Amino acid sequence: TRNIPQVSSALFFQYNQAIKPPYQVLIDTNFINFSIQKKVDIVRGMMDCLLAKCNPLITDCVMAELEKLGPKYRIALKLARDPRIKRLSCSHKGTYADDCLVHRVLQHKCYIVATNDAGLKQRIRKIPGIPLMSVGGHAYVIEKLPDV
Amino acid sequence: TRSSVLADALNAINNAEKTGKRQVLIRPSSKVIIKFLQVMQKHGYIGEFEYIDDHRSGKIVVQLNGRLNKCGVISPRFNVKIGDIEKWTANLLPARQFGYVILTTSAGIMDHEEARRKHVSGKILGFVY
Amino acid sequence: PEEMRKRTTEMRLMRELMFREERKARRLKKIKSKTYRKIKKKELMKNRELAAVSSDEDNEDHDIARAKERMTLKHKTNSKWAKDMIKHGMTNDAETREEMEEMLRQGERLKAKNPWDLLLTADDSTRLKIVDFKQQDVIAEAFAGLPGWGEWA
Amino acid sequence: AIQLLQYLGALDNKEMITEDGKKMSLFPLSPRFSKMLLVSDEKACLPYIVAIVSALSVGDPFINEFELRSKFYKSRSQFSKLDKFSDVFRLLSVVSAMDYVPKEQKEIFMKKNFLRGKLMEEIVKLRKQLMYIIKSNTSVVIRNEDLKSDIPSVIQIKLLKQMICAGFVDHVAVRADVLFPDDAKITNRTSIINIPYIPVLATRTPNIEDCFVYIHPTSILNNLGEMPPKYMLYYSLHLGGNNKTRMNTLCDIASTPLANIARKGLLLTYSKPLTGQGLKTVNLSPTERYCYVVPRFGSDLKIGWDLNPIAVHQKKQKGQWTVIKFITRKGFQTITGEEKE
RNA sequence: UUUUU
Ligand SMILES: [Zn+2]
Repeated sequence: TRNIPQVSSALFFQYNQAIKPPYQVLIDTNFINFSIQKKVDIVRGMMDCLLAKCNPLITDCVMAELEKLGPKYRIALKLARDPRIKRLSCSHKGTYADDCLVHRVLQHKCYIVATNDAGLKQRIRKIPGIPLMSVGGHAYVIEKLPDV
Repeated sequence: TRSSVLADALNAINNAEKTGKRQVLIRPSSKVIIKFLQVMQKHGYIGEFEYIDDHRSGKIVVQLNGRLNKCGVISPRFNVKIGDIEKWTANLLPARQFGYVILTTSAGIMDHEEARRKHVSGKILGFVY
Repeated sequence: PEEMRKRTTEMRLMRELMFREERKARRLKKIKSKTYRKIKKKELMKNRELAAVSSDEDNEDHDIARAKERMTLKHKTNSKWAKDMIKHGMTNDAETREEMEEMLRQGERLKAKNPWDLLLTADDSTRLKIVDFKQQDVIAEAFAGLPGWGEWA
Repeated sequence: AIQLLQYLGALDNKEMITEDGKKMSLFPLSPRFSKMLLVSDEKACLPYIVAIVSALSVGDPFINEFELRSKFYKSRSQFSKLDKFSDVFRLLSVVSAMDYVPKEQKEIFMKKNFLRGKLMEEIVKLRKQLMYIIKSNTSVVIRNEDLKSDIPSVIQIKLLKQMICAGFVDHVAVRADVLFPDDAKITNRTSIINIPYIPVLATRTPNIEDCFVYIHPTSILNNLGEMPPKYMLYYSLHLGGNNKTRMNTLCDIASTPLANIARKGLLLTYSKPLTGQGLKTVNLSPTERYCYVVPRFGSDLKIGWDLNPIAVHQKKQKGQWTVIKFITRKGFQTITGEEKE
């Protein structure tokens, strides 16, 4: 049987009419450094960037990467376990975080992706209606979220 | 020459933890050093430390438990107003509730949130987180 | 006894040996030519690869290595050294561009995801011991057809 | 002829017959085979060598494609299961397999598998005779049951490959792209049969293409589907119809086993100790050291090449560093450990 | 093509 995946009902051409405040945002592992490195707090750099209440989300795969890092990145590990950061369970064998994040956004058009990886960012860019959050300069920046 | 004994002490602590040493020796001593280490102890970052007099400035031997993610001094000791404190905490700490900025205020050496609660201000000694 | 003299000669030889690498190692230090060091490395890398001195990386180790590269992004042109060369036209030159390209590929390497050696001790003890001549040589005949170290030699 | 026996160890550098040479002459076979049996005593590998030795002594019982489609490869596939890089083991596969065939069914098995029968009967008879001379001279009624043998172990296979080497030390060939990559450019589209090889001890010609030799059509390697091994053993060289020299491959060999075997011959030399990170001349004493060396295998007028570096033991005999023993990587890595301790 | 202990 042939498969033609149905484009999500949350999408009108290129604008997602479903993503709305309070936003749910997936945290990428590299985001934590450029947050710590820039002295930008996770919860509120998001609020300042998006001017809304933001619910950060750490999946098992991104989490699984973090402890593998080791003592050098303990600060990143502890901030990941801040109780304000909710946890997402995963039911796929692989621990590669980039693939897991790309799948979740493919599945449901309700997440913001917080990452600075060029390769991952390009993959998310191809997927329509996925707001992409990044940290540059002094604070966070959101590109595909016109409600801003 | 020796300009800031406190800086040398804190640098010794950082090297000691980084190499995984459980104990480290600090020389020379100074009242500010004992107050700083007492603040660190109260926050739990550092364990027992003992003073050794020699009829000179003295020495410290401090036990270490690996809970110290970084500790440093702020030289020169800038004057800090109550309004300026949050600026310093934002600059020197990865997150405001992760770490403490230690101020020498008119009421003594003490961490920033204690200073806010007492409504006092002064100069800045350093930071620990 | 005399055995101490043998011991002294033993340390003497070792002391000779240590100096020699010291002179050689000391001289090699002063030569810091990029070409000379470049050739020495490439010979060294070949020898390691051919000899398989470096242990194979388990899948977990690759994951740890890939974890660091993603988690830092240390091998892209946003680094201080690379950015300086780009913004000032230093990478138009071929050699520096190569020094950039080797870095990028190194990062990309880390980013990658009827029923029908024990070496032979072929020494003489390993042989099958088979068991079976001068008079034949007598027939073969029937065919027909240190000195001088210290004394005069 | 003289040089060949010296390589085989039959004759010394003074052309005098060695003890091995005397033992070799006791056999009715060529020196190449006699050396094979001379080292076969290990790990009950003797029957396999005797089977192979008789097979190569009599010639191929196999019928080739030119002299003759699905059935042919079906028989070929059955006997190539032991190894995918050895034509020798195919002969071992067929010869040993025939011992399990009931007497009445040998002829049917023989025709079904495109096998030259008269060669096999002579093969069977010689395996008996070689099984007789061995038992008589080492201690004798020999039965057909004594010829029956089970599948070799993987260790036996690796050991057996080194048995073929000792009798064919001088018939090793290397892929040309390794030594001379500029002249021998191998692409993923290049056929295995057209991948050039260079025999050892081959005369240096002004044009190197004249020394290239290619895989014979009859080899399983032509149907291998992947890149052929690094080094290969050949039985003989034949001039193909396209003026291209073809070798009858025997089996593949790894470099380090090759060096161990050539160590006792005149075909192996050693470079100076290597230097660098990892490779360091560990010095036990003024007359002792452990170090890595590059074995240079083959005899500048001929074609020989260098092998992979190997960890070795050195002792200073009369001032010249001589190789006592080869060392594993773990053995060397430990050794540098105790001195640091 | 032959052919051998
Ligand atoms: Zn997952």
